[PDB]
Amino acid sequence: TIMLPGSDYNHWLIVMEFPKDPAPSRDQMIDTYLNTLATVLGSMEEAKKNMYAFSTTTYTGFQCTIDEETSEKFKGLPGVLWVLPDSYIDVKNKDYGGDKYINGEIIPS
Amino acid sequence: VAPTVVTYNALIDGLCKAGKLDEALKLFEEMVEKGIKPDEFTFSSVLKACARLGALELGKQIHGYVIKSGFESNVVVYNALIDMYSKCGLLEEARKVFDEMPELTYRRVVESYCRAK
Repeated sequence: TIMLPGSDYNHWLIVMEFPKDPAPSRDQMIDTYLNTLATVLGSMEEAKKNMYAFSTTTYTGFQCTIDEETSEKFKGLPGVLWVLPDSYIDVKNKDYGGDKYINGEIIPS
Repeated sequence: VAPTVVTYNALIDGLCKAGKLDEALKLFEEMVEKGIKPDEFTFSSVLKACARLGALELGKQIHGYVIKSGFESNVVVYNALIDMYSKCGLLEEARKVFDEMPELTYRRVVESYCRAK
């Protein structure tokens, strides 16, 4: 009955863990988010359309519009640490936070 | 600490102590809905309420919220996350939080899991 604002189980936070020998660049992390999402959805086009936010600093993960059954497919994939229902960080603005991704366009938070 | 956060934390804690766990979670939901910023004591109390209710879904939502809010490194919050996962029957998830932290023994994590099963 109780759920965080914005948590509708159609928005998902996928937190990844990256190597340290070497640590990947920011761009490599973003490419990894999209490649992982594309593996699950079936195309890079669909991955770019459904990744709406990400971070490479505060956290190293991405946020995407997928259903709950599709979110389960990320568990066990290389580098996937957490698969968690997303929630607003700014409730008034219905903002899920992170750097924004608009079908290929990166807008820093 | 902000007086309204003090107030919500104390009410949430009081409801938890009274065994009124659903009411504590309702207050926490309102806190977030109204834009009042939870702190590590808020998260600790509400994750304990989730652990005692078996409210794993809200616990996972809070986990995502904590990750994004920079509480990734907080000992009070990660202890509460471990307790929530272990009492909700997910030892492997509790282990992953445990391994993220820089005391708490894994023996205590396993004991909490086993005693809740």
